[PDB]
Amino acid sequence: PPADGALKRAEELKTQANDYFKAKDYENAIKFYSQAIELNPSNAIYYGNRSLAYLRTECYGYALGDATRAIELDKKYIKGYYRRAASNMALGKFRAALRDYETVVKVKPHDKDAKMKYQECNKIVKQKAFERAIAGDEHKRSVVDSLDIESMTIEDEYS
Amino acid sequence: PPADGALKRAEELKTQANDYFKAKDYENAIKFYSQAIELNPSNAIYYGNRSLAYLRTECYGYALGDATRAIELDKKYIKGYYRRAASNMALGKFRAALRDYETVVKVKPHDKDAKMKYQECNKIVKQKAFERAIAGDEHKRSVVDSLDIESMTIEDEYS
Amino acid sequence: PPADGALKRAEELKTQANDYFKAKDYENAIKFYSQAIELNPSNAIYYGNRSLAYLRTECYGYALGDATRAIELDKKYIKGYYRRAASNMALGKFRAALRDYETVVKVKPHDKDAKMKYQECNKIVKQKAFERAIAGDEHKRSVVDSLDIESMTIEDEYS
Amino acid sequence: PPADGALKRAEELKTQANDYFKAKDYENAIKFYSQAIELNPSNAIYYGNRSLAYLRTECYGYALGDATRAIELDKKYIKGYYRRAASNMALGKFRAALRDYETVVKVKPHDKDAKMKYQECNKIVKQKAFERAIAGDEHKRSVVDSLDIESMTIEDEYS
Repeated sequence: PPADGALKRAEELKTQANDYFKAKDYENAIKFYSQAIELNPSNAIYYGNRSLAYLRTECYGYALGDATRAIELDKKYIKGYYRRAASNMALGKFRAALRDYETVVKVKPHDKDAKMKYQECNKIVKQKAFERAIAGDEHKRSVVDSLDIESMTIEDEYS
Repeated sequence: PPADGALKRAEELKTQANDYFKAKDYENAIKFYSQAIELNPSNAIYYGNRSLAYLRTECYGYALGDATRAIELDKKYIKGYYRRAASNMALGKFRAALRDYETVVKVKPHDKDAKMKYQECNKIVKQKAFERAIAGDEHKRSVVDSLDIESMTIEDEYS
Repeated sequence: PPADGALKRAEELKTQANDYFKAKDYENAIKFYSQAIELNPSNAIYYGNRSLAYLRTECYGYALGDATRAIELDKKYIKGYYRRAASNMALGKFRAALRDYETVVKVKPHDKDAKMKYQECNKIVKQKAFERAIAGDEHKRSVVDSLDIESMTIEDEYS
Repeated sequence: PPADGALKRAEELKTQANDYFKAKDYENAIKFYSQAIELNPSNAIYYGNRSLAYLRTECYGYALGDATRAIELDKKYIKGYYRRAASNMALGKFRAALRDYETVVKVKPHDKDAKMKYQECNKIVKQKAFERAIAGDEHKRSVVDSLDIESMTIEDEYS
């Protein structure tokens, strides 16, 4: 389950796919990670790989799907968390991504790598709140400048 | 309380101030609404007027203060609500202003005036959420374009 | 391309899938829309259907991918726009969804249906800005209440 | 300008006010900082003090006005920047306040005090973006849970 035969042929197709991947032929790499998945539908690495192949051809919905599956299959396959983080950044969901970089930083406490990624990301989350504030600042200046104070009137009636 | 004498002189100074106001001499209009206030410290109209005099010389903190006082004194002096709305727009607190335009629209249901102001304002509240979204959209496009997918790696280890 | 033979068998598998779909067997419906896609990889309806099958089993990344493909294949297959809108709502990207409901409302101007969907959506976009404002209001009240004004000091030095 | 006489009496009234301030009698402290201001209208400390007296009685618009004036009069009277920061926090304009705490931190680089205030504030700016995100997260969960996927339909027409 699969027979040792589906397991061995799935491992060949995966290699075939890798070749195609390293040679920039994504269409074929995706085609072959898929066959390997048909035969060994529970191998997290295949999904991790195909997810990346999907990130390289800008298919962010597919990559996210493949990334979540990898994590459903092996809760402790780190790259699944990197593939999902990458898919969510591409989809613009930066805080969802930060959640995954955090997870990795927690299990690889001294991996300078994890730290770097999570930093880049927390940064991008803060620059977003930044660009938004400025725009709100820029807009306020324009409203205030356009305020019709001149047409306002003093109470010209007894008091 | 005040003596009929403080009441009558307060009404003269108020007029003196109005003159100065209509003649664009804000420094003096403020000087005289103040004297009228010293003598009749509970007249809402004086505060309403001085608030406006403060909006005309860009003193938004003073105008807001004078506007809140007018409303503390006569809960149903409409202009106090317009002075406070105007002060909060200038201070960039658009939703606080909208709250006041709403109040006026509720008591003057058919005053096309109230409707117009409240419309301008709800609009400015929506344009703000707009400019902010765009900026967030613009920033996302730039993050996604800069995402280092190329340095990501396929699992090059047995699986 | 495909041979009339792949075209006819793809249309059977699609039906097989539909059966499985209407009988709530999503795992099998997905399995069969896929075979139909292997044989007729350019049929937008198959993708539209599989996308929905993906929305029903909560696989929002896959559904979005299948929805974008349907739109790449037939720019004027409306449901593709509904599948993509639905996938983006589920993914929390409400404004991206609104963009698609708008497109449909523009080509089906009198379809009360299009209007209804786009209304639900513009509403959800406005309720989001709402819940966010309140939370910001609630937080401000708490900061202001906690402000240490009492420890502030008057200038106790000559002036 | 003023005559040495207005200068000396203004300094007495200021003291009178301080007494009233330290004895929690704000109404009178405000009354006397005002007289001192009438006689020496250009003394920044009087404004700084009255601003605080205004923060203590919750008159945030007046305090902000008095704080800006103090800064117009003596660009390097630090407390003016603390009074304005305090008025803007109370008014909910946290980032405007942060701007002032930054200014002070820049001229008093080693004043642990400046650092502490600016920290409290940058924190409050970040907790606000926080409470807002959560609310947006909470709302998304509810939309997604309410999404009518069940009424969606597979294409039941030839393809």
